[PDB]
Amino acid sequence: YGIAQYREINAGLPTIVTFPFMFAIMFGDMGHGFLMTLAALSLVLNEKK
Amino acid sequence: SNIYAPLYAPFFGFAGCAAAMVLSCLGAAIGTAKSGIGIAGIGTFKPELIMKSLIPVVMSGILAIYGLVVAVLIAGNLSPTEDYTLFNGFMHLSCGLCVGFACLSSGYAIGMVGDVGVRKYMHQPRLFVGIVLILIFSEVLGLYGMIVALILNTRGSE
Amino acid sequence: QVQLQESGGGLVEIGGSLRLSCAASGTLFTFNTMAWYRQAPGKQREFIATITSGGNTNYADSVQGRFTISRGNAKNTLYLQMNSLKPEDTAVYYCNARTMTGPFDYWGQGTQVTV
Amino acid sequence: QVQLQESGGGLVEIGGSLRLSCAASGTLFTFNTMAWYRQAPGKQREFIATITSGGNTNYADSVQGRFTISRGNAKNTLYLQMNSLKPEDTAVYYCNARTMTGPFDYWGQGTQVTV
Amino acid sequence: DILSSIWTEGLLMCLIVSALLLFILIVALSWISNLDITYGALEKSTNPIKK
Amino acid sequence: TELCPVYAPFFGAIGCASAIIFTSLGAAYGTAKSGVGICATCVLRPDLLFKNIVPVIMAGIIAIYGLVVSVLVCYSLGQKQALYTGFIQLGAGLSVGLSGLAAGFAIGIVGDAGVRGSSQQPRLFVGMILILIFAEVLGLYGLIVALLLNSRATQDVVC
Amino acid sequence: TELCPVYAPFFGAIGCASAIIFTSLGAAYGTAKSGVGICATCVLRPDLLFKNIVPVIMAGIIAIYGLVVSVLVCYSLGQKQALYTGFIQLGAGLSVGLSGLAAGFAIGIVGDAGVRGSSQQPRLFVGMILILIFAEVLGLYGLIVALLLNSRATQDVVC
Amino acid sequence: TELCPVYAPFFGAIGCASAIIFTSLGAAYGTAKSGVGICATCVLRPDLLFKNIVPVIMAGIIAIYGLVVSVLVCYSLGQKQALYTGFIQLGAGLSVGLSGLAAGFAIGIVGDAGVRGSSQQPRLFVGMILILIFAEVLGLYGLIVALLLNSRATQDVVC
Amino acid sequence: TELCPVYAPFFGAIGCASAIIFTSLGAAYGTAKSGVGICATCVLRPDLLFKNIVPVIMAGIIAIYGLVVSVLVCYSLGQKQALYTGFIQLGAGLSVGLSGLAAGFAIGIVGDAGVRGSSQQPRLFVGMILILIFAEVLGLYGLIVALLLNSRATQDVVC
Amino acid sequence: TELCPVYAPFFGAIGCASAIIFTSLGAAYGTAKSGVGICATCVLRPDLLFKNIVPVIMAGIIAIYGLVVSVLVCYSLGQKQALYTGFIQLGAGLSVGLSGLAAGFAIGIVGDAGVRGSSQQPRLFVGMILILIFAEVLGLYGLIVALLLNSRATQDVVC
Amino acid sequence: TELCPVYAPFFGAIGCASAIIFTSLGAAYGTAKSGVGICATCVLRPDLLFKNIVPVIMAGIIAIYGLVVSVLVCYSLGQKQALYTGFIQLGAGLSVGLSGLAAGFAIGIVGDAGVRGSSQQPRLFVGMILILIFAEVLGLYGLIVALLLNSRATQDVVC
Amino acid sequence: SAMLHSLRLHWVESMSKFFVGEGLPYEPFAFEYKDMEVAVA
Amino acid sequence: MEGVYFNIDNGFIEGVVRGYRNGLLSNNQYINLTQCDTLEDLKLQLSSTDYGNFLSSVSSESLTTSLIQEYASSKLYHEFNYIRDQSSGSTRKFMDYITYGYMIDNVALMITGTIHDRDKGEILQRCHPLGWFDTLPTLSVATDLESLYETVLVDTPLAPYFKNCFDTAEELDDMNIEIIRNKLYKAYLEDFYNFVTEEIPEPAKECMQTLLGFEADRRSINIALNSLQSSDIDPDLKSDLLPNIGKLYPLATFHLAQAQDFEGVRAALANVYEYRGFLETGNLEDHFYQLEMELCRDAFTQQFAISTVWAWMKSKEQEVRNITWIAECIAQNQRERINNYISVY
Amino acid sequence: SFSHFLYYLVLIVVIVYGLYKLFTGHGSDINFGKFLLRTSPYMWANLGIALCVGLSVVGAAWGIFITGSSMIGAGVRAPRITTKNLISIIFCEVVAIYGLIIAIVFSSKLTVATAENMYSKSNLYTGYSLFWAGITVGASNLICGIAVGITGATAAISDAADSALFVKILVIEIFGSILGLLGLIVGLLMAGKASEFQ
Repeated sequence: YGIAQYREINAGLPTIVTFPFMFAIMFGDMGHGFLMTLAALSLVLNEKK
Repeated sequence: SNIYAPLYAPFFGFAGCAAAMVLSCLGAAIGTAKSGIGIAGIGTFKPELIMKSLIPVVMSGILAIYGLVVAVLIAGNLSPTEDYTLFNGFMHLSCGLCVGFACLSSGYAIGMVGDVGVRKYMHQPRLFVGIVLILIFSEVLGLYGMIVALILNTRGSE
Repeated sequence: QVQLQESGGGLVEIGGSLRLSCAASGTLFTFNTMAWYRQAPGKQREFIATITSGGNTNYADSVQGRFTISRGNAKNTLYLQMNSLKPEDTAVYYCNARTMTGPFDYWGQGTQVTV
Repeated sequence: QVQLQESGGGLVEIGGSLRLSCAASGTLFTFNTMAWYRQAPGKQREFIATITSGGNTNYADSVQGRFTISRGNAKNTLYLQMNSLKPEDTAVYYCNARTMTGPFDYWGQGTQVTV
Repeated sequence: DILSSIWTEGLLMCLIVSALLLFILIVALSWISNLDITYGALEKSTNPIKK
Repeated sequence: TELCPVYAPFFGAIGCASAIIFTSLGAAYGTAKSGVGICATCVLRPDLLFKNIVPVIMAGIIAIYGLVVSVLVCYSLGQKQALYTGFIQLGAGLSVGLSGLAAGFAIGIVGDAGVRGSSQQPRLFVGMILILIFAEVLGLYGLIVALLLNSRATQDVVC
Repeated sequence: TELCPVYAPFFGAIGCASAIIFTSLGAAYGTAKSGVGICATCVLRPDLLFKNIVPVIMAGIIAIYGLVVSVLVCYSLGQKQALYTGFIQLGAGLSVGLSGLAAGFAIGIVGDAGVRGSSQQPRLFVGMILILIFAEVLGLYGLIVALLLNSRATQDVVC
Repeated sequence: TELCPVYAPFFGAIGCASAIIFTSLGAAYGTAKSGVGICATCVLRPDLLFKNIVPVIMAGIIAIYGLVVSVLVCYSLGQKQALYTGFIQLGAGLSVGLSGLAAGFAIGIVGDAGVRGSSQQPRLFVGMILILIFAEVLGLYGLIVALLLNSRATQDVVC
Repeated sequence: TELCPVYAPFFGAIGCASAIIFTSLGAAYGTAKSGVGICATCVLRPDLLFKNIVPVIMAGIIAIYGLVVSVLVCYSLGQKQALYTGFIQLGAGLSVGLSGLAAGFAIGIVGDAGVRGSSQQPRLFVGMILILIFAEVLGLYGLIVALLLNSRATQDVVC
Repeated sequence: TELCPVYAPFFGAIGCASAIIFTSLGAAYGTAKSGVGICATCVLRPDLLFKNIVPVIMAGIIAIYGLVVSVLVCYSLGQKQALYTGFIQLGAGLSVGLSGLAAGFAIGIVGDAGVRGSSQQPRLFVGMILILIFAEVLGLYGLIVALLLNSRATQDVVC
Repeated sequence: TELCPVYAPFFGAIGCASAIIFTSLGAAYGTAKSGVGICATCVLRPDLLFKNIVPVIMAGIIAIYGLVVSVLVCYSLGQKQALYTGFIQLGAGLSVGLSGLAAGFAIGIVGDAGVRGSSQQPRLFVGMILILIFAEVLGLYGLIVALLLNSRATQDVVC
Repeated sequence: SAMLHSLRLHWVESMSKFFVGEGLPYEPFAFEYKDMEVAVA
Repeated sequence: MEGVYFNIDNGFIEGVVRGYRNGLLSNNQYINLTQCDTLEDLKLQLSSTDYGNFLSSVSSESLTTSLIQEYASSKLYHEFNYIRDQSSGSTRKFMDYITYGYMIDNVALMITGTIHDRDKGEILQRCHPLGWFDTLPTLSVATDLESLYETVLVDTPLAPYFKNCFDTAEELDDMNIEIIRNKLYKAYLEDFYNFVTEEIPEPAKECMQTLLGFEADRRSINIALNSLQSSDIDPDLKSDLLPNIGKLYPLATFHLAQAQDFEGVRAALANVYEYRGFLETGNLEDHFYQLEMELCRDAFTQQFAISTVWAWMKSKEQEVRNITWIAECIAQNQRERINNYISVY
Repeated sequence: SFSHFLYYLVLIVVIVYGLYKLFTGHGSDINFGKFLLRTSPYMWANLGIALCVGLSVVGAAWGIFITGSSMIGAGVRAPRITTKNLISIIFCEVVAIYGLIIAIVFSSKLTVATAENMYSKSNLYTGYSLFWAGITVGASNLICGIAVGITGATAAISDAADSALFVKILVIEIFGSILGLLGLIVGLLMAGKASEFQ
């Protein structure tokens, strides 16, 4: 979105939790939540490869 | 009920309220949009004239206030508990139409002149005072519509 | 074509009981009214019982108490359960199906019951 | 398909109080009118009570002040309560549910009461 | 006191909404009618002057 | 049937609105067409800017005709009135209304051409004024008819 | 049915209005078309400016026809009048109105060509004004019929 | 069901006005197209001006047909009259009117093209005026039919 | 439901007018399209003019068809008559009128193209005049049907 | 009011016919646009015609959806039926019919463009098929709604 | 008089049908516009074909909104129902249909541009996706209102 | 669809309350491998 | 109003073309080019502008002003064809109309090269690449215009424009070809102007009517002044070569056709304000280029108008004329005239 | 054109029918008041709610494609455009939110009336009120979406020339977006006093 001004508050930290949580509050379902979690796990465990 | 206060009378009261607001928005929209094209067209050739020449878009903005006042003032007189004569119904219908088409026509004129009046104001710095004067004559057409609308409203209750 | 047929005819002992059945096929709707009619030999038809689509019933006093008319679960079906018969019940029986308006009144060929 | 069931019937001691319960199912709308009817042996059906969707009540003169009719919490549920009973009250009792226009007029199977 | 024995209020309500739906349908088909293909991007041509 | 039916004010009400609707459309068109010509021509001739403004004044007057008739009709509306009064007020509204629109189109067209040409032939300015006057009085005739009708709308009326 | 119903004045009101409306639209077109022609040619030939204004005056006269008929009809309206005098007044209004409107188109179209062409051929001016006279009387015929109808509206009417 | 209802004159009034209205649109168009043709060619050859005029006067005659029928119908109007008289003289008005309008279009188109060509082929003029006559009689037939109808409109009529 | 209601003449009057109106449109169009062709070609070969005029007089015949049917219907109008005779002679007017209009368009289009080509191929002329006749008979069939309907319209009718 | 009026079958017949009419217009347009594309490009590349023909087959299937709904509705028509059945199977007719028309337009345009482009980029063919499937199911959705409505047309209906 | 007249189901049937019809037309237009864009650009850049189909699947999504509302509405139809239930599910049909129609048009027009631009400014792809999704929800806002109205369709209704 | 609505709420609704932006990115001089294919392209 | 429907079809085009407009060289950039002193420096300087890497495949010893002219032009011709490929409908028809002018010029060039019996391989390499059509080189097979028309030209979109050409002598000539070229342009501009009037909406309608009018005027003035080099031309024959759409028409064009000498041309032209002072001073074509650029710069101030692509097309052509002029001054070292470039932006 | 011919045909037949009924003495047959007084108020209310969101969504969609197509075209040589100019899309999309919000409010009014009170004064008032209240919000939102969209496209074209211009042009979009609020405010006012169907 843009480069932050020199030493102003970095928006990154609030984004770490509030972005996926504001997604979850819409995408609320244990079924579809599990399928998405399993997909990411298969991807992160192999990250070395 | 009186035969002069049939139960369908409010239909014309609301119809006047609608005509007052919808047509005023159309008048304001034409004036703002067309002026915006002229204001932006000169931007790439000399930016500094823009912030000094938003006059047409603010003038076209005022037209929405004429519509708002009449629409608010009409809506304040309707209710489901009071009796509301058919005469009162027709007065609000005419009340709404007067301000509606007055603002629509005025907005068209403001937009048409504000477009050219900026798009070739870049060539003549001393031209500006003339543009504002013709805009005033273009603006006042809306004011006449409101003046007659207001006196229709107060006479509507009698 | 729309058509009806009865079933359950036969002969039984005095004081006995049996069930008459009727059905219709080929129709596009539930009949507003269906009824049973009886004809002893040598006489005109007698009205026995009737039942609307909503279950409202009416009976002749000659069968009041003794007979029970009922709707089936399949559309346009009837069952008439008759018990405590007497020899006067010897007759052919017809089922009749009727629409709320118009000439659409139907009759089956009928079937026989005797003591 | 719509259907109805009575309940609460049976024999009771002379002068005893009793309640009859009824329900209707299989339709999406609330019935405009619901009512109770009775039939002793050897007689035609007799009116007893009816109640509108707005809660207005009407009764037969014979049971005025003896019987009370009311609707339940949920749609299309009905109750009748009689504070004392006598031999002239013995009969089978029916529910009825109606629509403001048309042939949609439903009737229940009925239940018995005796002293 | 009826409105009419032919143009009864029941019929007019049907005609009003059906006319509105027809208007929306006609506008929609008008936009669809205007579709056309950018043939120049699908075909190919060459000349020696460019080369 | 009754001389003063309940719906009689409807015609007067629409007549009142008609007067200001069509005159404002006429004045708006006359202002727009003239304005384009004025702005276009003065870019090389800024000195005569306030001399060429006349057509805008000329077009603006047509809206005053609408306001006068609309106001005069307005103060004659009432809950109980004869149909005859309604019909005449409608006649007064349409006559000034659509006459003003006709004059507006005339002023707009000739104002554009006259201004655009006048900037490069100074003697032509008087010629433009004369033709604009002839366009102007077409609105005036509409006003005269409307005022004659309006005074007759409420004389000898029984109700 | 009554021969003097309450709605009879309505057609008279529309007859009065239409007379001035359609005539003014005719005069407006005649003025607009001619005005562009004059303002175009007189840039180079300002000396003959007052000679070339005739077509505008010609179109202006048509507006007078609409005014007099409208005024004559107006002074004959009333709350109680026959249907017959209502229909005849509408006939008077439309005839002068739409006949004058036709004359307006003819004067406009030939006025433009005549003024523009005559600037470079002086002998053509007599041709232009002679043709305009033929276009002009198409309005006059409409007036003549309108006056005859009007003179027959109130004559020998029972109510 | 009456032979002579109160609304009968309505068809008469519309018939009277229709005769002169539609005729004038035809004459106006014929004058316009011919005028532009004359003003175009006569710039180089003014000597032809006063014989090139013929299509204009030829178009002008059609307006007379509308006038005489309209005046004849006008003097036959009255408050009490049969629907039969109403229908017949509506037919009289329309037949002359819309027929004359068609003749107006013809005279305008051929008058323009013919006069445009005559200026460089003097032998063509006798041919041009010959064709104009075949266009002219189309209006004349409309007049003949109207006069027969108008004559029949007011004899053997009872009420 | 009477056999002879008072509005029966309305259909006859419309049929009578319809016969000459639409036929006039057809003949006018045929004359206009043809005339432009004749004037265009005769500039270079004026000796050919009186030979080339055939399409104009050909289109003229169409107008006569409308006239004779119009008069024959006209003389069969009366105040009291059956709806049957009304309907029939409405059909007579429409059938000749809208057939003549179709014939006029055909004569106009082909007469133009024919004459414009005949100036550089003399043997084409006998081809052109043959094709005109096949356009002509389309009008004649309309006349025949109209005369048959009219003959039937007024015999064995009761009321 | 009756549940089963005599005009009830009308909406059934309209629904039955409408199902096949609109669906055929969709399939016709899809066939036409695709056909032009195939014929235009296969002149230079005849070897791939029987691969490029798929869009025509895809458009052809849509007509089958209309047929089956039309037949299924047809066998439910009767002389005496509830008005409710008429409206339901009218809705069944429209939903598939105008969905087929929509899908037909989609297949026609992308079918033409895909075939036109595929002839000089072999990797694009799989893309064309993939897009066409999305266009195809727009018809299938219409069928599913139609069959749901149709199944509901006759159960729990009294007459 | 009565809350549950015989014609009440008509609004339900047409509401159910229009939900899928208008949504299908919108999805078809969205597929057609973007489909040509994909075929146009992939000729030179086949490698990004499967990245560019996103506008097509997004257009496909809109059709599913129409289907589910049509299914949810359909299960409420019955022979005997109040006008209340009739109109409330017509509102559901109109709101989703008119919303999906607009969303389909927008996705088509902006997807067409996005696919072309993305072929030569690779950063531009994320810009396309952001804009398209804000177009997608315009269908969803229609679905939500449809669901809200439908949730109320049979609540507390007396009949 | 849901994921990029979460993005919208952050960039526009949430972040505009404090974020000034228009800063200068840190871009140090350094060496890396260059693809011959991308270079000729 | 103006903008509600334009973007349904042309929205993407309008964005890209204005993207190109932002690449036009400004006055400061011409000044920087002026300060170079070797083409090897001009290559480096240009690469900082929007022209980028366009010469990155050319060896330093191969740099010549003709090569720079060719590559700079090729840049524009690809951008034009790209935009046309993305268009459809009336916009596509409009851009083809822009193309007809170039191929009308190629026809005359090809015939001129043929009648001198020069190698067709030489002629093609100087034809304008926008004015290409499938059978262009086949015009070299004959000299008779009647034979060429039936053989080739009836099949091309130029066919309607020969309506007035065929009354020639039996064999062509340099003067005979030029009168054909002008009588083609005569028909072309009137057709183009008519199409604009019929099918292009506002404000693009008035914008193009103005721009086409200017070209008709310039076409007329040059023809008048060039005829003065002839020993004689029949004024009625000369009258056919002046388009009817110009601001000069009909009044000034009539005198301009009658005129016999430069003094008479001045007497005819002095009646029109927009050209009141053109013939007195400087170079005539220099004035025309200046005024042409003013009209283009004005057109860009509109929005949602397809005339923008005409404005971009013509403005970018002048920039190539500027760049080559500067490059020629660098190469020939005759610097004193270098400042005569034309730039409004 | 053929459509204009239909308009004049429809105008003429309406005039003839009105004149016909008037002269025969049946002018009171064409009674607009009794039609307006006897049609079911559920029609007006539901039709108003439907067109409210329906027209609002049309406005937003029309605004977005006006802005988006130009923004994408401008971005080809200036990709910095794509992320900052998103705000113009936001101003278009919020116009749909206002349409949704009014639908939430009005939906609460749709109770079911008893037959005895179906056509009473209060129920009729609510029926007319919701109808016109829906139209003004829908129509105003439709107009607003176009005006913001046209300005948004203009801003993106200008921003690509010089970053300094965007901030100055952005002011005009604010004035345009205010028309959304005014439509909403008048919608709530004229509906606020109506009572749910009794």
